Amino acid sequence: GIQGLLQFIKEASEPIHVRKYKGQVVAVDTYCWLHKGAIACAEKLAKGEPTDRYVGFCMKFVNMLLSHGIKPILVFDGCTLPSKKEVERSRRERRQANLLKGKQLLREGKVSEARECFTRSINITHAMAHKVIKAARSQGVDCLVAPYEADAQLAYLNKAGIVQAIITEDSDLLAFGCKKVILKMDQFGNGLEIDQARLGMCRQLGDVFTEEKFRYMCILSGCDYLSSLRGIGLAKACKVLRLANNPDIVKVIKKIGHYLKMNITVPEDYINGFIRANNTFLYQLVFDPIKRKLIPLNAYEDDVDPETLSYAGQYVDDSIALQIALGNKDINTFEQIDDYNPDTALYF
DNA sequence: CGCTAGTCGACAT
DNA sequence: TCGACTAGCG
Ligand code: NA
Repeated sequence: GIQGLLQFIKEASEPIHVRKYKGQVVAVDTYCWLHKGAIACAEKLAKGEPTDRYVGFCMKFVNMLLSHGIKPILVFDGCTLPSKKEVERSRRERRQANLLKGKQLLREGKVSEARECFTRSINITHAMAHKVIKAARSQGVDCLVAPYEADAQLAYLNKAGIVQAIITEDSDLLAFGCKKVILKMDQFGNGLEIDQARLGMCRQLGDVFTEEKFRYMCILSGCDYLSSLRGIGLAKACKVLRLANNPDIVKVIKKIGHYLKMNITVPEDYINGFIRANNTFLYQLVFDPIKRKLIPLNAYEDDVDPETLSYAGQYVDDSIALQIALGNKDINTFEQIDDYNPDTALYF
């Protein structure tokens, strides 16, 4: 995600405990729990051997949140966004290597170094995620599989008032316009919360605490959607936005060499890349739990054209979207693997 | 100072 | 995966 964002705005953070959300609703990026739980049993998962330690690992977190009187909404990743469809695969292959290498590193005796090999080959499948989903439903905990990336979905759940805070390890949530993000939370409840409103507590941030400018900064610094121009980090991007008296971001990016007083040349496809990135942060498709409909993260502004935003996710039928969201329909094969019905007993 | 890429540890015995 | 941390260079 946004490389080095947390340290950049550490002044806006605060050590908290989950009890401050007792009697309120919190959405969870379940992937972090799934991964941290999968580390404990990477060996069995790599060899294909049966294991389910990650289920219990997630469930102790769930039971903790429930013990402190909090209503958790588990959120999962869905279809891979086209913008990263290569990237993920570019990661995928590497995992395979760390499998083929890893096992061979066990043939040389080095099990200590094979640890890092098998732990860097972990692939969180939809099956494992669904096992966790069943394990959560058995405890009466609502779940929700995002149409695509879970970040946008969580951001929506928080900006809609459905949840008050979001538990995750990804800082990208901030660039999506999240209000309250709880980072680094152990199995006991000790966490680190960052609020959007308190982004002004960061001196080096300047006046770049507004959501739009902050987003521009995050994108310009380098993200999953668009690699940053070489030599551009959070600081110099922030400086560009501070020295800019211009609302139109395109002309500003074209004048980056003027704002940084450097010889920076901007490729004309990088402009389009920035536009696509911004449109992805703004209008990535998410699922509305209440209205049961595929909607963009934010309402389409008048200046944008929804017909040209396929890279931000494609629309499907709202019923199918519902079946995906409930985790009944497989992300890949589009086949029914379950039949949960919330009616016959999040979705008001 | 600031940015890149690269290593490194996570879990837990 | 994803942040943390650092050497190396503009
Ligand atoms: Na960068």
